[PDB]
Amino acid sequence: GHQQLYWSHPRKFGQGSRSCRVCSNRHGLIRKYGLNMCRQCFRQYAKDIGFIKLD
Amino acid sequence: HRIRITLTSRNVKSLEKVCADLIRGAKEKNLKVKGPVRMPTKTLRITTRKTPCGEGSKTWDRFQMRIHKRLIDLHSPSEIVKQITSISIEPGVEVEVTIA
Amino acid sequence: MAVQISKKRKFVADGIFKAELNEFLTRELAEDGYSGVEVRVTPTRTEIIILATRTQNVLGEKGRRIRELTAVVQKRFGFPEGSVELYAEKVATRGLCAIAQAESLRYKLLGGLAVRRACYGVLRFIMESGAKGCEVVVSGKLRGQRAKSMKFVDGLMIHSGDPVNYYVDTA
Amino acid sequence: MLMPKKNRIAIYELLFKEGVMVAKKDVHMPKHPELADKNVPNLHVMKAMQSLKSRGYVKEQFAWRHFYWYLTNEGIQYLRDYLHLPPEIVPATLRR
Amino acid sequence: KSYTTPKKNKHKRKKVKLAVLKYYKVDENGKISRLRRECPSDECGAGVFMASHFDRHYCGKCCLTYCF
RNA sequence: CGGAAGGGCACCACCAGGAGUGGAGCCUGCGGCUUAAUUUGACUCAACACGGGAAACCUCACCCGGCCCGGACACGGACAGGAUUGACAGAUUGAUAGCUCUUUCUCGAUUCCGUGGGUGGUGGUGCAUGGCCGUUCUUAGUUGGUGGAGCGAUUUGUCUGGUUAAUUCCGAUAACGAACGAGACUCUGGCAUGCUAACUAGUUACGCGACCCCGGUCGGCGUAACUUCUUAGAGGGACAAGUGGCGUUCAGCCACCCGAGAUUGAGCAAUAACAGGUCUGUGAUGCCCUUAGAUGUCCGGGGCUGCACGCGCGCUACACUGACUGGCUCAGCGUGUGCCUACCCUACGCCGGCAGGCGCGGGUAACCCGUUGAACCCCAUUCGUGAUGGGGAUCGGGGAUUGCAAUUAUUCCCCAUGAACGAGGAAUUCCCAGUAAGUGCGGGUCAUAAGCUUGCGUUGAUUAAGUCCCUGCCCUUUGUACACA
Repeated sequence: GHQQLYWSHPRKFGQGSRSCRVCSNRHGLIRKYGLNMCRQCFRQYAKDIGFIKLD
Repeated sequence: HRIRITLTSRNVKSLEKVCADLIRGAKEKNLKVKGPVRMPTKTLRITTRKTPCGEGSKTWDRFQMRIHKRLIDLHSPSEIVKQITSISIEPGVEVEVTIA
Repeated sequence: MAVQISKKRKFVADGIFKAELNEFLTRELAEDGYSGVEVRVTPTRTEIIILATRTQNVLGEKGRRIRELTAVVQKRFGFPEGSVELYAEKVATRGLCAIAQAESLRYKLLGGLAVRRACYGVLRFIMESGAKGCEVVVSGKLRGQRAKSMKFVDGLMIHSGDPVNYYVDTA
Repeated sequence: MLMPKKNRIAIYELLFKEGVMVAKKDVHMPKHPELADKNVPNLHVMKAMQSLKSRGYVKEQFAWRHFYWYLTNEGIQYLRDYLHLPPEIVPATLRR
Repeated sequence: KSYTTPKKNKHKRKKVKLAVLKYYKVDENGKISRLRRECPSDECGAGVFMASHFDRHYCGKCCLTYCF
């Protein structure tokens, strides 16, 4: 049918499973410490999540 | 009776004011107090490129979170601990109390 | 707890929790003077207070909108029923809050007022509110296709060093 | 738009007892995080309350991944005609 | 835009006027004749009918193949 | 702006040098070529291991194909005597996609057929823009009010001189009072047997155990004191402070005693400007384009890596200061079980040369890895100047891991093949103190994963304490037929 070819691709690994949680892009993702958000959106919210550019 | 209280806070002086406040609260009830053990901190290094695109000079960020943890040991049952720990607490400090 | 993540992930997840709420109330309560949120962490009780300029305009129809805002946090973040509560509190000297004045300048521009005349009307209010100086810049295209940048600045206002993180507020 | 009638009369009932409900913006999701009891596919429900907006009974808000459907005062009377519920019962945000 | 290969049409669904009339044969006595079979499936006891294909019988929606 | 002059400054400049590149192989990106597609942005500093871009699918924006509406809404019919959905079969097919040809069952006002219309777009437009970043500009520069001058554009303040990294001050003065910036400020480093504290950190003593001839060692075992070694908190400490000189003896400068420091490093960073880059980061977006046979969604395969050539950043060598084989012996940054998430780091005990396979546990982390048994270093053989046991490119055969899937070899292990390269021309890059250079270890991208990048740690120097010669930068004077300069 049509249901067998819509989401039949395995997406439990790789870079296609993960995307940004704001922009939903597949580049520049910060998977470190489980942010699961790109580097670009990391900047304008860096004070909001809490990083401070101290040194 | 051997109760552990965990003091984690992002601000340095928010953790430092409450780590001595529990000393002041517990010394009024005059029981066995261990000193606050200063354990080494964890810092969060994130280095990303500043340019949203890939054009221009190569410059990098230094985004940091230092997190501090303080452990104070108490020799008391949980009745005394549950009274003081509800007094003068601020959301910058996350307090974890272990009865064992 | 159930999954019992590390303290490295504990404070990281708290920041994203704060950041997603901050994006949310800016997109929903800006028309009624949203000025920030603050979490009050307590066992089994999660008090978050919406610091707002117009406390009358955010409660709405007999506190219906605040009750609407409670149910949003209940469902998206998966908090237990009755675990999180919301309050609206007044913000002192709201003229000194840049994010409160940014939406004030945003709505004057959107209301049809002139670009220049909207800019002066804020600025003598904030010195009336007791400010030592301010910097107001409106970018974009003005009076044609070509883009022009405005800069109408008065008073003491610094840029460099450590004190900029707490002596100024930027929106 | 043929997701069958077994799947409809629950979500207006779901939209009644709480005036606002959440949804992860993700087409490829068999279930709901909030409604994990019923099958209730996510992609069909995305087309459910936007059709509520299409006549103008619901509002919209977004938080990075999430559709937020605030019911308007027109939406209560639509729920009273569609579900034939009494006018005495009110949503949980209308009760204090 | 222009295309060389002709397109594919839509499948014509067989709309049957009074489609239930062929399942039963009315009798002048107090009985009803069911020429078609009764499916033993759990979801449908005896009311849902099944296809009378050119080659062999089959029950449509339940996806259960039966052969003689 | 000057191939005009006078001052001051800089290893993105020189001096004196170091390591290099360009010379050889390989990796990666660009140009060109080719292809159905080899998607595209970016072209001196300010493009070319750059879009965090280490592309099997996805990413993918490209191509060959194949499906779907996920066209909501408002309006005309069509419609319960049914508007309309899916379905196992035979061929179709890539898929057992009812996707289509035959052929009926099935859902039930949701629907489908047309018009507006909206949605979607990694479609175009950064010379329309928002926002962000970079550069001018790491230099010390920039601006108001009052007053003075000129009809005026403008100018004085913002300076003749001295001093400084500095528009840093002193001092003069139709300028005075001021403002941003520099400085100041934040983090780190270093010195305090002074204070607080430690059974997730150790030290010292007691008592044993093991061994050797009272004593010595043990990450072997339990106790009491302590913070010297472990940690982070409050304070202190350094100020040209003291001395000898130079200097208006003011600003300040050099040397010396004493002292852990008599210039640690990074962050922030002013006005104005580019029509610098980003619409392919966005549920940031104006305008233009498509929208049902879609430039929208999804699936199969390929490609972005393609190869007569050139260029850029890099790794490995050209050996004896060394290659090899053994033995010895030392680090710190960190990180580790995931909302979706299906995927963690590892001790120990077996199997196999190894890649790796199997069992049990610990660690959500000062607890387990871990006392992080790292390279480097040190000691002892072989080789013997041989394109040689240098070198490891190319290539054959076999064995393992992750993944649904590795062929265009994803990686790892074994045997074998053993090329160029004998210190690299014109030319060019970076750097003066734990610095360069050598060397390894963490993090990112990672299911499989470092020739890149980001930090950490080890060994550890030669040269120089000056200059405008070149490249440039900041003031003053001068001249201009330049003012997109």
